[PDB]
Amino acid sequence: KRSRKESYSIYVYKVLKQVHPDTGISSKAMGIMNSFVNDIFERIAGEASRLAHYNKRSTITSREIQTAVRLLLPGELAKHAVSEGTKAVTKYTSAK
DNA sequence: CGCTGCGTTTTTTTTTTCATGTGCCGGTCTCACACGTGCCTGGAGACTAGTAAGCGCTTCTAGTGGCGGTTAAAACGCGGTAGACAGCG
Ligand SMILES: [K+]
Repeated sequence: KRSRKESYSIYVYKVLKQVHPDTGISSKAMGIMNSFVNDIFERIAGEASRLAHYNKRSTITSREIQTAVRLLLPGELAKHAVSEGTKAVTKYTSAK
């Protein structure tokens, strides 16, 4: 009956196994991938949070995220993150 | 006395060994990844409801030219000096 500390480690595995199905990952290295996601979570949730505050909006939409992601991410990483982002919202709304 | 070159003795530079740490192969042991199982909480469903936000229309600002005039500011160039870069101890 211990606290119950969540993480992202099961999703990192899931994606590790998609991209390098034969490869694995040490505790320390997952620990890093965990920090990484929370870090770029907070970074985006913030810039979005601002964008909204700055334009007197109460709702963080996908539009805010896309701006956050343009702002926070470099040239080529940005173009793709937007795309997989765009792609995922589009796939979700059609799906159901 | 002064020089001059030429065999000597040393110095510089080359060639070959040589002792060193490299990263390279293949067998043992450890504890960490991965699985799994079972329980529990947090996401999903769905429907309710109340309000944010987006679009059009109303106004009027504050942004974009554009027009000459004068002046302060750039341009350019020449002339020399001190500071950058190498070389010696
Ligand atoms: K205006």
